[PDB]
Amino acid sequence: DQRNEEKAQREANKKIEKQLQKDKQVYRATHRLLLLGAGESGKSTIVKQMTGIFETKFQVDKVNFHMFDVGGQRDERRKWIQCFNDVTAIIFVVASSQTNRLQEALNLFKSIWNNRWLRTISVILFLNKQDLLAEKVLAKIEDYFPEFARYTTPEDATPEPGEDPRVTRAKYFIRDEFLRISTASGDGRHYCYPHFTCAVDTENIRRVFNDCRDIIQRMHLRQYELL
Amino acid sequence: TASIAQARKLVEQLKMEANIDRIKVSKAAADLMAYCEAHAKEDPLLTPVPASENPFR
Amino acid sequence: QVQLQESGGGLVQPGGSLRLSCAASGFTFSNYKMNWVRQAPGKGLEWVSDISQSGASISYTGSVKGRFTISRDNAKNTLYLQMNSLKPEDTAVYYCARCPAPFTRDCFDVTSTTYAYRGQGTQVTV
Amino acid sequence: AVAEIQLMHQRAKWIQDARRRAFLHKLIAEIH
Amino acid sequence: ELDQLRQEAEQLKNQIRDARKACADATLSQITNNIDPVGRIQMRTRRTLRGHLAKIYAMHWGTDSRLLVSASQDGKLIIWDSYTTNKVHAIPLRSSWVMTCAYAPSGNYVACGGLDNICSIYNLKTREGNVRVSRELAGHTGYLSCCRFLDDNQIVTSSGDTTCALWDIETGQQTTTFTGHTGDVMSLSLAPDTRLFVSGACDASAKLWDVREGMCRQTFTGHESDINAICFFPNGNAFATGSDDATCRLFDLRADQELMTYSHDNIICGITSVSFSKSGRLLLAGYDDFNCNVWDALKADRAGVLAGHDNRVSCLGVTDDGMAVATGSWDSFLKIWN
Amino acid sequence: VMTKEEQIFLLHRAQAQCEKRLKEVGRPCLPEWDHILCWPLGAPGEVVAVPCPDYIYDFNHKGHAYRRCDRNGSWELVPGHNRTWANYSECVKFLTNETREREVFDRLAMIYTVGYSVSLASLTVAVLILAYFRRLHCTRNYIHMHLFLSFMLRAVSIFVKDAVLYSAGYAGCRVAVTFFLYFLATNYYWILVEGLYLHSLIFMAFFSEKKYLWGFTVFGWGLPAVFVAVWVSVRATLANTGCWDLSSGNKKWIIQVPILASIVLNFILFINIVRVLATKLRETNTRQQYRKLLKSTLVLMPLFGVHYIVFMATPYTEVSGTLWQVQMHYEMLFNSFQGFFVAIIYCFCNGEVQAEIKKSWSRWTLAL
Ligand SMILES: CC(C)CCC[C@@H](C)[C@H]1CC[C@H]2[C@@H]3CC=C4C[C@@H](O)CC[C@]4(C)[C@H]3CC[C@]12C
Ligand SMILES: CC(C)CCC[C@@H](C)[C@H]1CC[C@H]2[C@@H]3CC=C4C[C@@H](O)CC[C@]4(C)[C@H]3CC[C@]12C
Ligand SMILES: CC(C)CCC[C@@H](C)[C@H]1CC[C@H]2[C@@H]3CC=C4C[C@@H](O)CC[C@]4(C)[C@H]3CC[C@]12C
Ligand SMILES: CC(C)CCC[C@@H](C)[C@H]1CC[C@H]2[C@@H]3CC=C4C[C@@H](O)CC[C@]4(C)[C@H]3CC[C@]12C
Ligand SMILES: CC(C)CCC[C@@H](C)[C@H]1CC[C@H]2[C@@H]3CC=C4C[C@@H](O)CC[C@]4(C)[C@H]3CC[C@]12C
Ligand SMILES: CC(C)CCC[C@@H](C)[C@H]1CC[C@H]2[C@@H]3CC=C4C[C@@H](O)CC[C@]4(C)[C@H]3CC[C@]12C
Ligand SMILES: CCCCCCCCCCCCCCCC(=O)O
Ligand SMILES: CCCCCCCCCCCCCCCC(=O)O
Ligand SMILES: CCCCCCCCCCCCCCCC(=O)O
Ligand SMILES: CCCCCCCCCCCCCCCC(=O)O
Repeated sequence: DQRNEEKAQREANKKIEKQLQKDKQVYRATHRLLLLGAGESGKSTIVKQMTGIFETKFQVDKVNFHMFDVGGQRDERRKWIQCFNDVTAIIFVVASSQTNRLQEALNLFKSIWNNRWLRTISVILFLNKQDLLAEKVLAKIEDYFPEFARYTTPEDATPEPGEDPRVTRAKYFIRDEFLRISTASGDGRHYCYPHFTCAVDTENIRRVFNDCRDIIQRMHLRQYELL
Repeated sequence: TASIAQARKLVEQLKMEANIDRIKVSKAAADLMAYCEAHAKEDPLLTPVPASENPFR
Repeated sequence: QVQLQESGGGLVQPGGSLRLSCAASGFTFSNYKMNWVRQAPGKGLEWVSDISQSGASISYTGSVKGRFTISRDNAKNTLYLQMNSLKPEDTAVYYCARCPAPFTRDCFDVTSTTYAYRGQGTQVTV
Repeated sequence: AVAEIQLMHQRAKWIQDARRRAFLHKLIAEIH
Repeated sequence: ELDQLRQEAEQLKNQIRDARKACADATLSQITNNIDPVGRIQMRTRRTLRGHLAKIYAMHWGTDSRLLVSASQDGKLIIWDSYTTNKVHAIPLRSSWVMTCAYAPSGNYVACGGLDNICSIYNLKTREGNVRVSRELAGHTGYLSCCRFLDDNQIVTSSGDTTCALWDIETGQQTTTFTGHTGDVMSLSLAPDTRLFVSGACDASAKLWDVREGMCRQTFTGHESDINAICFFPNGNAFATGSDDATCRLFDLRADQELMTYSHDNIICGITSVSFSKSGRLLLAGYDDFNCNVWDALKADRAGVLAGHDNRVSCLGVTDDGMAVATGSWDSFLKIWN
Repeated sequence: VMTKEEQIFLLHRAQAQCEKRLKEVGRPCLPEWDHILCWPLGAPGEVVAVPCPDYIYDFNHKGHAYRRCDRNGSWELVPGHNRTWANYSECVKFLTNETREREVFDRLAMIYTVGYSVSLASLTVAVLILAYFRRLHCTRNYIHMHLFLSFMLRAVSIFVKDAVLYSAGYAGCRVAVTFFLYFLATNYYWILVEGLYLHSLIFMAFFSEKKYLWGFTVFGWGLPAVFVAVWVSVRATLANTGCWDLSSGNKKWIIQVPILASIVLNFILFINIVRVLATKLRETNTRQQYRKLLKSTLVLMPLFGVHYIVFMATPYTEVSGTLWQVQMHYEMLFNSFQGFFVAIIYCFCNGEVQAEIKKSWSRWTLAL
């Protein structure tokens, strides 16, 4: 009787151990992404193409990706974001352009970057609505930024064909506003990966993949004291 | 009139909170000492227990 | 009890100058990064400027960069904002806001949904 | 080649090639 | 219209402040000069429960001081036998994020909540032999921060949409609602007689609620930042709160103000969980700097330190008979301190 | 070479042939055998010059042995002695060095003893630290532990062989040589295993912890034992004589060639891994980049055994010479101190190890 209970609970322990040793492999294989973006920005098109919390589950090149869309929450992020210090990457989506929404995006990115519990996570950055910027060259950015005039296009960033140089200057200026924030602190733990995307685009999924691997590679190179 | 309704609710809440019984600090804080004194012996963290009784050893 | 009391404001003419104050009562003022938020009539809350604990690190929103001067006084416990070369587009309600946590760098204080740590506000009209 | 194995083989060959020489040295000494 | 109401509110606040200063006849740190010190409490780690894959977020001792429920972010909810360190049940959750878990006073039910806004109540009876969802509750619009069982059929919940709720498990509907906060409500604690309870929110205020009436009675505003932890003193007439300001505070329900503040100049880290001991003489506070300080709850001096964890201590629990203290942290380990 | 036993048989055969010549053969000196040469009929009053023998490895064949026959038909005796006079100066023209080259062997035998003492001491502390601590347990620090225990088994398999060599059929010598050239093989295989593991982390995002861990363990320890076993079986099947110290012929390649082809591969992985680090530096946007790449290379050259490639492929040279002594001194110094270098660079100087030690010390002080 005292031995039967101490045999039954031993077998229960072994069954639970086997189940957790079949679930640990899944948990360690699948990567996690947080799709954080403003409401104005089109993260709805992104969830389509690419309760309280929403989830997308997919796979690319036999690699599993869970991407989490924060749904019907409250505007105060300082508490629930502390549940996200273990995701592999934060995808951050902003719409280049009423208020100064770009400044609000800069402040949010700054708070994410400087946060104590979010110092070891890397941010993948999408600059959306690149077509509307082109359409705005014949009819705002200069008004809200006093540094846009005293700015030249990078000597080391090549521009894609068919783009009005004013639009390329606006693109690279917007990018460099996030880059100065990401390079400011410079702890050498996490990196910011900026990209461009159209309102309708399909390469996006390939992009994220080709950066998540890089993050994982840099993580291993941190272990061996090489970077 | 929603904000003035909220202000009225705050006023009524402060009226409810003000009109309560308040006991002297030394009295309630002596009651706490009486409680901690009376239940001293039964505590297993204050007094360490021999391993024959403590089920974790 | 954390309480913030804005002081100053009023109807001013453009090109002029005006100062604001923020009486910070009920907390250890020296250990909190603080900032200014404004609400344009019919618009959402937008960040204006900030100041760190020591007062070394200062930043401004682009549209008012070089036009405003934020300074904290830890001796008398007051936040002091100078505004020169005023513009008709700078009319708003002004909020003295505090960052929620001490000894930190990040803040989340643009929330219109009853953010507890900002003052009642002062009216600036041009 | 592997240096430690090479050294082992060279040392063994040297010892075996020095024992014959030391044995033949005595013969040279006594006969001559 | 707004001036006569705001000035009235300021007058009423000043009246309450003056009533508190009138009733402030002395302090707890004056009438406790001739009290013996608790000496150096040197606690030892007796067990170490190692089963979770992700960080452990919340835990709750059972009423028999034998079984405990631990909830991780990997989607697993594990029930541990504290003596033999055998895992009794492992439950896979529908969502990945969990912020609270509670073990019913009868041991029949386990409730869990998270970002999903749905509080899942699991029946542990299982005459089939496998756990099953008894009933999931979906009446909140923020995130579910903390839940507690009053009894088998009633559960109090705290949400991140500034409101608290009281449920009926059999019907699945809200019996009433508690609407007084102006920020996220982090945690709550039930009185021993299950008549009143306290709620601590992210506006630095604590509200004393009457479960049966549906109104709040008292508002305690002694903190400077967000209140994370809240725990009733064992007699039900006082409670201690732990905020991000790095200070703990001890409040009273009859003096209607703070009695003592627990602070140390070498501690600038936030407080994540507090819990009194059985007698109430010790107050255990889990800090953000990877250890738990054992405060003398009547002298405001550190009795000792529990420096066993390698990452942020997230949850702390004391048994109903005071025999052990279990702490859970983000290194995915549960340390049971003697 | 020629064994010390064949020489005696050759001397006996030469003596027998000389005796047959004696039987076949104003008065000449009679033919005679003087335990080295058989001397012909000695013309009276004239010196007899006999070419140096062709069955003596250590003699100059060209020379002539002078022996003067006198007018009485007997061989000249040494003045004051009863020994036969002879001039063997021409025969012994190769006496350049006798024990001078032994100093080189003692020098090398001392510098690897010092290196494999330091690399044993500083790699017992490392395995103590890694094994003892709980939070230093990882797949990386299992493979590092197998590496460090292979360095330790190499070191002690050097000391054992050196002691038995200092102090032939008897099996103790053969077991000594077998464990010597088994633990050497497993050490070069375990630096190849770490080459493959570090090359597999970077280029494969997904990974199977248990399958690859036990696969690497088997590839590390088991696979050299097949090579060693095949060498033992071949050696025992054919030569099976003396110790297994002397080289036989082509058979020595049975363990040389599967080890040399664990040094080319490991070098290729090195240049591959270093190349991606240049990319990783370039992609994060100077002198700082060059300094970081330099440091990462220098903290990656003891691990993959880069130095080996300097003198990996060289045919066996002369016992004394320029190339041989340069090679052997270089190799013994770096092969010996490699242990100590992979101790200091990876275990003692590791950030996590230092953090753990500091925290444990802090807990000890606070407890005290
Ligand atoms: C990996 C392990 C198992 C390898 C073990 C190798 C050693 C211990 C074994 C394998 C082959 C063995 C040798 C095989 C043949 C002989 C010849 C015999 O007249 C004496 C014993 C002797 C000399 C053995 C000595 C020990 C030996 C060298
Ligand atoms: C003692 C004499 C015969 C020499 C023996 C050498 C070989 C057979 C020994 C020495 C070192 C040993 C290894 C040491 C450590 C481990 C790790 C363990 O998790 C699996 C077994 C394994 C891999 C051992 C297998 C056997 C082993 C390879
Ligand atoms: C990819 C790796 C494993 C290939 C290893 C190939 C090794 C095992 C092969 C390739 C060359 C082979 C050698 C080639 C020639 C001879 C001469 C012969 O009289 C004895 C066997 C011997 C010495 C062979 C032994 C086995 C050998 C060394
Ligand atoms: C890859 C780079 C870094 C190193 C290249 C090393 C190789 C290819 C070079 C360096 C030294 C060279 C050796 C130098 C001396 C000799 C002695 C000669 O009688 C045969 C060729 C041989 C054995 C050379 C073969 C090729 C060799 C081993
Ligand atoms: C498997 C692949 C990747 C690498 C193959 C490497 C091996 C098979 C080759 C490459 C270089 C070759 C060596 C080059 C030079 C010599 C010197 C010669 O006098 C004996 C053979 C020896 C020692 C060769 C043995 C075989 C060898 C080591
Ligand atoms: C740290 C490493 C690079 C040190 C390597 C040192 C080597 C390359 C040096 C140190 C001692 C040197 C030797 C000293 C003496 C002699 C005797 C001479 O008749 C031939 C050259 C020779 C053999 C030198 C060759 C080069 C040598 C072996
Ligand atoms: C690290 C493990 C290596 C173990 C090697 C075993 C060494 C055995 C040595 C036995 C010596 C026996 C001597 C026989 C007498 C003789 O030499 O003639
Ligand atoms: C997985 C790699 C295994 C490698 C196996 C190598 C086997 C080599 C066998 C060589 C046989 C040599 C026998 C010589 C016979 C003779 O000519 O007298
Ligand atoms: C002497 C040259 C031989 C070269 C040896 C390298 C050949 C590759 C061996 C890699 C084995 C890795 C096993 C990984 C786990 C598995 O897939 O079973
Ligand atoms: C003992 C001699 C060792 C020789 C080591 C050679 C190392 C070569 C490294 C080449 C790096 C070339 C990288 C260029 C930039 C790039 O392609 O990213």
